[PDB]
Amino acid sequence: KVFGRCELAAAMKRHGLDNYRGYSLGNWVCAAKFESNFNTQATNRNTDGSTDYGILQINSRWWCNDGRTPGSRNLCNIPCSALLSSDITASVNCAKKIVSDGNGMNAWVAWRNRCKGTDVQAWIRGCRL
Ligand SMILES: [Au+]
Repeated sequence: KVFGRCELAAAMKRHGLDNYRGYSLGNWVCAAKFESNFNTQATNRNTDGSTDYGILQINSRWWCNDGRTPGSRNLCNIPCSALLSSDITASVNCAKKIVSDGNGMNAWVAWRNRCKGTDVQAWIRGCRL
């Protein structure tokens, strides 16, 4: 699924990401935009042979099993393909465990380079939330 901006903001809010570990809803929306373009099906290989999955580009190096990332962890206890669903539950719950692990949203390279220290409020402008 490719979400609309406000449609994704509403789903993320419903799922509790809103000010989760202090990150306002617009940070999450901005991260999704720059990670996946709001597309739940997005996949992208990393240089180390891991892959990033879904709307939040969750890495198989640590968080999920894709059957082709040797000596990696699966800390969300899920197949990475779960992260590609039209339903974002698995992605959001996994993201909660990622952001909570001590480095915050900096785990998301697109967030750190494109969203951090910007007016992320603009990502939820106009949305009925
Ligand atoms: Au403001």
